[PDB]
Amino acid sequence: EDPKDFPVDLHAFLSQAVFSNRTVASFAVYTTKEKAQILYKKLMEKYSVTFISRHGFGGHNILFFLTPHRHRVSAINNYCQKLCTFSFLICKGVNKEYLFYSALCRQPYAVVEESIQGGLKEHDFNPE
Repeated sequence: EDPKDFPVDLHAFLSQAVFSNRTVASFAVYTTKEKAQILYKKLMEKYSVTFISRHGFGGHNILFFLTPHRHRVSAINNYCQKLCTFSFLICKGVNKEYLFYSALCRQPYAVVEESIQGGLKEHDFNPE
């Protein structure tokens, strides 16, 4: 059985309003390692990301990315789903950027690749 949602330990950081027509600038994707490998570079280029990271979790991968322009979650999901038939893929907006990335850099998650050397810094966002 493929996952039907992100792991529960990330729920608090994610927006559940997948049909929201508000535009946002931070997204997450949960899919296979094969599809995430491909999407890491495709999304980097498509959305001119300011940051993207790919993380492993129990054989699958999670992508996290930030964009210089805002987008609807539905648009990003549509683009990602184009790659899959087939493979599962969950796409949600991220409400708590630094907390989400931080969780993805601690067990049980691991960073596999990221687009800025040294990753995101706490000081790159305002405090909570």
